[PDB]
Amino acid sequence: ELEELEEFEFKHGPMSLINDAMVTRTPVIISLRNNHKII
Amino acid sequence: PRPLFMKKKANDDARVLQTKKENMIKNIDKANQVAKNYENEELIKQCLL
Amino acid sequence: IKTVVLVPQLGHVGSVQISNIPDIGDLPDTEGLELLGWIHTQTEELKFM
Amino acid sequence: MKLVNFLKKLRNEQVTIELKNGTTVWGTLQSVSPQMNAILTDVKLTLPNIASLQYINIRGNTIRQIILPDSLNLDSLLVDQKQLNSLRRSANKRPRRGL
Amino acid sequence: FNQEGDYNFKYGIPLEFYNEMHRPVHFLQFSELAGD
Amino acid sequence: PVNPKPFLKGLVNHRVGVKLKFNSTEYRGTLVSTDNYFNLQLNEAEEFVAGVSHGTLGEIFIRCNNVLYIREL
Amino acid sequence: HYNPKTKKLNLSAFKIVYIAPLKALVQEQVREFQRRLAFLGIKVAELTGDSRLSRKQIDETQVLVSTPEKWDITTRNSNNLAIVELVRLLIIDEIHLLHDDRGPVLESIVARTFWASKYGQEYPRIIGLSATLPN
Amino acid sequence: YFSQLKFEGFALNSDIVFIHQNAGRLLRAMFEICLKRGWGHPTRMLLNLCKSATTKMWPTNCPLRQFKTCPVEVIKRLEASTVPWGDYLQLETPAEVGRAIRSEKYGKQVYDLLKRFPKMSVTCNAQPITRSVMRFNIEIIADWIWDMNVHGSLEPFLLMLEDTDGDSILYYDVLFITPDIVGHEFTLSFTYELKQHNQNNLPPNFFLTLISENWWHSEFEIPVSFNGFKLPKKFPPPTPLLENISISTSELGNDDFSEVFEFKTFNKIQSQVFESLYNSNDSVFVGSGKGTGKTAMAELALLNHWRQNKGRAVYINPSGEKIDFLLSDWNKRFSHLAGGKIINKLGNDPSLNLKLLAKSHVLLATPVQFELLSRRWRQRKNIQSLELMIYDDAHEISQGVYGAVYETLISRMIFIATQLEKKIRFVCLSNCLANARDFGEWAGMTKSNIYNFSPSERIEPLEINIQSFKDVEHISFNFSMLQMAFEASAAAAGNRNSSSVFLPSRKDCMEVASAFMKFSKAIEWDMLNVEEEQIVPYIEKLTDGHLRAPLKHGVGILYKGMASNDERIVKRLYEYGAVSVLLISKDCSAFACKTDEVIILGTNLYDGAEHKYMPYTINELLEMVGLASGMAGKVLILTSHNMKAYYKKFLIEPLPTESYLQYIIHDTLNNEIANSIIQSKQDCVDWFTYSYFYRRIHVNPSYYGVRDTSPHGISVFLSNLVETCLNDLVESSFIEIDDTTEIISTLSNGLIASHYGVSFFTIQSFVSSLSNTSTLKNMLYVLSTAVEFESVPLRKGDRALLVKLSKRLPLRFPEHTSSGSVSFKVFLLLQAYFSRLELPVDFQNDLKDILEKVVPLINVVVDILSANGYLNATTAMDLAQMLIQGVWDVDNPLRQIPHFNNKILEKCKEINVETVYDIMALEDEERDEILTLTDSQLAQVAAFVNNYPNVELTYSLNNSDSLISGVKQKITIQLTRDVEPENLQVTSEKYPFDKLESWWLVLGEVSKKELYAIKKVTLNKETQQYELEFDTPTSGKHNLTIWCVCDSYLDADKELSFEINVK
RNA sequence: CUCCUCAUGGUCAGACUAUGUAGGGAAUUUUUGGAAU
Repeated sequence: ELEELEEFEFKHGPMSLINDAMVTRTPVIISLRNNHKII
Repeated sequence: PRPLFMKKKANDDARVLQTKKENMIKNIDKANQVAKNYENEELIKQCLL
Repeated sequence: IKTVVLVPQLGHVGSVQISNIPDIGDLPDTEGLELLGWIHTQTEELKFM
Repeated sequence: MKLVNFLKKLRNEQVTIELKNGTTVWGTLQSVSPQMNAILTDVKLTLPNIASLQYINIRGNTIRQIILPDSLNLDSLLVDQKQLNSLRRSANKRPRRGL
Repeated sequence: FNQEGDYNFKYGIPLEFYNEMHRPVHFLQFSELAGD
Repeated sequence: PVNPKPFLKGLVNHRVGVKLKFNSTEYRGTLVSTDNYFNLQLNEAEEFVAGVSHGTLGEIFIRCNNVLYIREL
Repeated sequence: HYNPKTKKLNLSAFKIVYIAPLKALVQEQVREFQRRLAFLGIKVAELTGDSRLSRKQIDETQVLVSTPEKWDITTRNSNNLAIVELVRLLIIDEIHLLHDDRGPVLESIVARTFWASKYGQEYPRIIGLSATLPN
Repeated sequence: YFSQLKFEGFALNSDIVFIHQNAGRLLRAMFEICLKRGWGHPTRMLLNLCKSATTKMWPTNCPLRQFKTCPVEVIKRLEASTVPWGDYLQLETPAEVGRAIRSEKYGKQVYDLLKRFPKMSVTCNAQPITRSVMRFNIEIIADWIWDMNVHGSLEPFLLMLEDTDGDSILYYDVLFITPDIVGHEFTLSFTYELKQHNQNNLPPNFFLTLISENWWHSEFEIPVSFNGFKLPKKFPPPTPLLENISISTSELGNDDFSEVFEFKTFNKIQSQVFESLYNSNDSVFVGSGKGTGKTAMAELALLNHWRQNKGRAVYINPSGEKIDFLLSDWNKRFSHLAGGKIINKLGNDPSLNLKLLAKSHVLLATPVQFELLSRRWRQRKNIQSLELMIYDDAHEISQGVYGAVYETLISRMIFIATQLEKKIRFVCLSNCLANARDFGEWAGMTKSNIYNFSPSERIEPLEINIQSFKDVEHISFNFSMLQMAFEASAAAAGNRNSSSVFLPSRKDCMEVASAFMKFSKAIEWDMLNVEEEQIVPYIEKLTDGHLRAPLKHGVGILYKGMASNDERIVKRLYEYGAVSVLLISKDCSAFACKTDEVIILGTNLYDGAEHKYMPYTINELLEMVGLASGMAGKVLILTSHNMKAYYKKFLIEPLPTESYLQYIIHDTLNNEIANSIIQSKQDCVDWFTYSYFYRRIHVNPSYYGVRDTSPHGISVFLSNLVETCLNDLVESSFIEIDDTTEIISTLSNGLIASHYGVSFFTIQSFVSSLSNTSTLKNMLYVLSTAVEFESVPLRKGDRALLVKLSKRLPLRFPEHTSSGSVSFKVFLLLQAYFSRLELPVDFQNDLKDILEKVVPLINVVVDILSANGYLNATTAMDLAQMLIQGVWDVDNPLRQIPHFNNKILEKCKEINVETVYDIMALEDEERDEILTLTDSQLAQVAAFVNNYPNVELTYSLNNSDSLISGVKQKITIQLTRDVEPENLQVTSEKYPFDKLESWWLVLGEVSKKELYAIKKVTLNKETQQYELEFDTPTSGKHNLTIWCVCDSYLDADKELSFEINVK
């Protein structure tokens, strides 16, 4: 049950952006702490 | 050519095996220890007997 | 003679030590198998035991 | 699941690790700890003029990123832990089939 | 060996009077011949 | 007690802005969701650096650890 | 199989075989090939005998150094024929071995290379290397 | 070397190095040689030696040595302890193991490693197929726990079948135990032909021994029991083929029937049967052959039936795809010549196929469908009146559980004939069968009426060439098979003949297609026997995304699930000769493309459920050899050595037919009790007198495990079986048994289970899992776990792709069940039905199969909860709606209307519509604005809107003032519909099969989660009244909320809440 | 690979040690960064 709740919270949370990224194979841009960006 | 049939005609041990097995193993274990212990003798054997 | 039953034994020349009568009821293909006897080997030609 | 396991798969792989301090590392991963502590051999290392080192152990938190070979099969390496979890998790009418 | 003692039984193929299973002492003595 | 988690839950579905510790970046957008570890998801996001509009980013994820504070706008 | 401009090595295209009669000489050769070929990023590993390479590592590897016997037995087996086709470069060291009774294995390998693969039918480059000999 | 002796003097050590490198080689060779020879004494000892060369140790050194982690002191102690290995393996308690190994330390480690040592509980049940051939069903369980380090990739285990002495080997096979198989109950089957003397007099048992090629002292030998196994009689030869051609279309009475067959003179086999067939009305066993038209003989039988003014006809074939083809051919020609006759095919609905059973003169259905419909003969009096039946392909009663279903249907019909004194003409069409005459005998037939022929009787002489290859048992095909297939294809293509190859999957077809193209490009023949510019105009469509490139070079692709147009183009190319080669997947054997030659590549197809490849049914191979006829019929079969003797015999010689009822007896007897024909156990035995099973258990009792062969023995064994059945049913609450001969009554569980036809085990699983307060996810899981899904195939890709697909799906499978099991696949394909994913064409077929099963199952799920009186049956109803339609309840009501997608839904949000009922009030101009699409789709939408009623829910209660607790309170609910239906057809795109609409009336109280009353109604009229007789709740104020919930359409939920004060 | 937790088998009067289809190694004292310039 606990595993289920974790996966679900991940799905409807802010994590949904990176989940949506993996499923759609869409590009995302990441601002990093090195002042470098990764698209 | 086939006759009719009638319905009226039809109308711990494992633990003991594991146990006796454990006693067999343990007894052979004590015996094996005795063999290890067994692993001049004429006069001493004469003194014992 | 359908079923030979080989048993725990320690043999010598002309003599042998053998365990008890086996309890084989547990196995399949035993529906009232009676105890017929036993069999043994030797080298001497006798008309008696 | 855990990407650190994916790193555990990476033994005997030639990689270039950029680090949070800016340091560049080039070497063959001998192992990575689950901490993501990476032990490597035959390493050329450039601090922000290269130093050649037999063995280098890096603390995982210092690792910024690790650049992997393009030849690597990510499809195959990514799917493991789910299969391992499935393996950990794991009547008359049997033969739908006949004669 | 116990002359009066209980044993479980099964169907199978019996071994040779001198067969590897019946002669375990010989292997420890065989490797013990060179020792260690 | 009114906890940060309930205040944030009530703040969901509202226009917000978040000032990071660096203050090099502020993000103003609708607050879509926040997780138990307090990572932030915003939509239609706009970036204000040095108090001026840098650009319109859109659907954005903010690492919890960078957040200095969030305020409602 | 490897572009001059693009420095990515094409791994899956070419395959190489080096037939060295003895295990020890195979070993020595392999270290030599590693030393000289290290810059392209090539795996040079031994296919023969005490080498004990499996079904996979052959696929992974590019350059092979084998003894005649084990190479014969590898190419004799029907399932691997893809690998045999992939090998472009067949190097035979000490072709003078034909005099001795192991040499029969080499000539059998040679015959298999020409005659046995006609369905793909692209003949690999064959390089004999030997002590100086008549005929 | 075996004993690990390094040496000082190194001359010996050099020699022993040589022995080290080549020893396991030589020994392993000797072992393989002896295994080929079939010698028992050497092979086991040699296998031990090989193991000793591999792992470097003796048998008397314990197998714990080959563990890397097991310590030295422990192994010394065990070597010196003089104890049998089996005892240590049997020890479980870890502390007890430490005490047994007399060191307290490391004991837990040792026990862990024991459970990492191979341990097998192995069973085997042998059984004769016929007197010469003997089939062994092996149950191999693997109890050990896996490790990738110690065990490696997989575990090869050699399975030896050897004689009672251990002298010679009968049969052998290597089997791979993978990580997936350990712990599952794993069945393995094989056949063995006997000797002449061993045939005459047979031994007490054969020894079945399993040995690990790696692990030491595995040695699991279970006796294969022969005790009173009595073999049947010598196979009787089939009725002879006399020389007469003279029967033709001129002989039949009315000349309107002569324009049918598009030929004049009949065949040699059909001419023999024609006299008993077309002239008389008696019960005919027409029998054999695939090529000789059984279709034609069935047609003649149908004509004979019509000729007498009879009119009801039942044509039963198990293959649902060929049923449809046969319907397409029959309706355009047969129907119009008699001039009125209605030819129809039955659908999934019991209600719809009933209305078809009335409307239609001739019905075409699968055994499962028509057995489910005919289960109530007493209640449906239309089925009591059916005069003529054609049982087509009766040889498939041998096939699994479905064959047992099909003999249940046959037995039921014969029981109806005897009970009702009805004259029912059974025409049994089947393949060549050795046991055929007995089969006809049980059907109410005479030796003169029976016609059985040999396979060699056919008119197109056909060479069956079977070729056996090595190491193929664990694979679909290997490269030598592929080459030989290509060579055969080249022979056919160089000749004027056309050839086809069959393959396990679409994936396998693609692999073989690319391979063939590579083979062709080098050789002269890549030829399509047509220009390269002609082919592109036919393939313009390019559906089946890869069908283009293979077909362009002269090899076509054929598999189920394809775009139909594209398939048809392929077939046309074959007939016209454009494509000389066609690669057909197994499931498409029903699509019969007549060939000049046929190749069969691989006899092994993978199913996940079995967790290993399994060879094809000889039935499949028969349907696979019917396609090819010449100049000379040519059939290439690429097979293993183990399967060679099985196919080479049962293809040339007839198929011995058997009965699998013994598996389905629980469900069958449940059905009988529900129909209340069997009042008592005596009644059931008398009912089992009609079984093809009964006849079979008499002629071959050894196959069914009844040791006594005699009238008394039969009776006793049978009564034992039925008694066991009854205990399972009473324990599972299907029935109840009480002494006063004896009285048996039926409960609510058995009612629904038997009515819908769901199997006993599935019902028991539903009972065990389903309780109150259950969720929709749990209900869906319960639905997924069933025996009906055994017929859904998987090869390795479906399962891996299921893992990859699980990211995109609304639900997540319960953690405590197994992923590989077909249940998980059913779960995810239902998820992919609710969310419309773009599925691979492989998965589309599996989805279709699932959908064909689910509607009865989901009905059972909702009704069983009603029977247990839980108000959560609402959620089950919603799930059923979702299954009929294909959309979620919360996601969107708009998507329910046929052919809606995101963009079009947005226009609905643009006009601010929420429910579907607002679409009914809309007018044409707005609809045109919303949907710009094709005309068929618009039409289906219109039909949806029309037959989806706006129905109103009203109630009228007898007495509101007088309300008594615990009394049966009747309510009259008035229901009224918008439009009176012309027909009840349900319209859905993603649910291909046809459905008739129905409704559920629901009464219950929300807080207590108690459902007080429910009833199902089919509303044909526009306005009706329905009376719920329902017991009242306890005293006080009680909320009562009535739902009107459709079985098909979502967002139809009409509710009225009312509260009564009970005294 | 390592540490912890848990389980465990043992030993000692909670600790130690082997093994584990175990859980884990992002919210203040260490490994999911207050760093960046």
